[PDB]
Amino acid sequence: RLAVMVLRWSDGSYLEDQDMWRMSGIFRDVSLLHKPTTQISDFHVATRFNDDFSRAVLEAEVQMCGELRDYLRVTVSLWQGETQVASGTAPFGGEIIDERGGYADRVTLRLNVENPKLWSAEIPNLYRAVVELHTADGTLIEAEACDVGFREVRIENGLLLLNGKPLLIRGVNRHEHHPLHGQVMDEQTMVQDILLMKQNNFNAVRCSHY
Amino acid sequence: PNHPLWYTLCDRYGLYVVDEANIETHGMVPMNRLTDDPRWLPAMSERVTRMVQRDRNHPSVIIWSLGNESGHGANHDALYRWIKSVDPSRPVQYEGGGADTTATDIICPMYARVDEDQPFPAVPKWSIKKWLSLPGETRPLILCEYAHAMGNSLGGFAKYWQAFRQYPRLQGGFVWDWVDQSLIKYDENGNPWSAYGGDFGDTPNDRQFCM
Ligand SMILES: [Mg+2]
Ligand code: NA
Ligand code: NA
Repeated sequence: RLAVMVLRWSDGSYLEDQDMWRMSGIFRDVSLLHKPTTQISDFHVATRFNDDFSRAVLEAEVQMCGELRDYLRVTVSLWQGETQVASGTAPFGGEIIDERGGYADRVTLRLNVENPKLWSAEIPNLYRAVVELHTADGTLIEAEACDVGFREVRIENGLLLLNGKPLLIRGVNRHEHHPLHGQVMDEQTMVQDILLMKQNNFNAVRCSHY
Repeated sequence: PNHPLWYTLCDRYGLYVVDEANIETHGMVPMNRLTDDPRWLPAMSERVTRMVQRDRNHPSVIIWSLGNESGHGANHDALYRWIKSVDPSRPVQYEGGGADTTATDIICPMYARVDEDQPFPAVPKWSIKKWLSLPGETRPLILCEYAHAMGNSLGGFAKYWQAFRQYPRLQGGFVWDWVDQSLIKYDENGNPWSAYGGDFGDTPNDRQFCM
C-alpha cells in the first residue's frame, strides 16, 4: 500500500505563477520500474557533423551505478529501421580528466555515420540507438534506448541555423489543457493537437511554461 | 575637392563636410574596370593623397570619401587603408560596389528606399531599415544620396525622416541635390532662358537629368 499526501500549496508555488488554472493532485502517470543492481544510470547522445553534413559522429556517454568490474562493457548500436548502420563496444573507464584520474563508471562510444539522414520538422528522419550494458562474454544486463535525430542547432553570424540553414519559426505556445480532465494529458489529445498544428502550417511549439 | 574657400566657410558658418576625391569612372563596363587595375593605382592615389594633404586641417571635414560610382576595385581598398593610416581622425566612406564593401566605414547607399528592397544582382539596394540588421552588419548607415529632387519631387521625404529618428544607426543622409545645373541661353530678342542637356547641340546628351 502506497500513501501519498499531496499539498495544494507549497514554497514551490512561488515558482509556479503561470497564467493558467491553479489545480492540484497526481495529474501525470505513476509507474513502477525494475532496474538491475548494476545499471545504466544516465546516457547522453550527441551528433556532430562535417561542413556539408555528409559525415557525422554519434557520441554516446554512458554512466553506470552498482558493481563496477573489468568484465563490464557497453555496446551502442545505431539502427535505421531493421538495418544496423553502426556499432561500438567498450569497457568502462573514461579518459583522464584531472589529477585524480577519470570516471571509472563512465564510457564514451563514438560511432562514425556516413551520409546520415538528417532530422528536421520538414522530414523527421530518425534512427534508433540501443544502449546495451553487458558482460564482455555476452550477457545482457539491461538495455535502454532512444530515438536519434541527426541535426545540428547553432547560431552563426546572428542567425539560428538548423543543419546549416536559417530557420523560420512558425510557432505556437501550447499549455497542457483539457476542458474535462484539466491538466491531465492523454495520447489522443496530444496527437490531435500535433495533427492540427501541422495541418495549419506550424512547425514549432513552445512548452509554455514548464 | 571644392574651391579652397568652401572649407573655410564651412569651418566658420558651421557645416559638416564630406570631402570627396575626384574619381568617378561611371561609364566603364563594368564600373570597376579601371579601379581594379593596378596600372591605374598611381593616378587614383594622387587624387586621394593630394586631397588629404590639402584639406586635413579643416575642422568642417569630418569624413573622407574615395570618390563616386567607380565600382569597387582593389585600388579602393589600398587607398582606404592609406587614409586610415595617415589620418585616423576621420572615418572613410565609399558607396561603389554595393555601399557596404571593405572600403567603407559607413554603409552609404544611394537611393536605397525606407521599407522597399531593390534586389539588384551583385549590388542590391536593401531597405535601409533591413540593411542595418543584415547578418554580421554593425556599421552606421548614412545615405550618400537620397530623395532625388528632380522637378516636382521629394514625395515620401517624411518617410526617411521618421526612420532616421526611430533608428539609432540610421544617421541621416545627403539629399540629391542642392542646385539645378541649368545654363543660361539667349533668344533672338536677347532674353535669357534656362537650358539643359542637348540645348547646345551636344549629343549624345541626357536632357533634363542635369536639373
Ligand atoms: Mg505570467
Ligand atoms: Na537615427
Ligand atoms: Na543628374
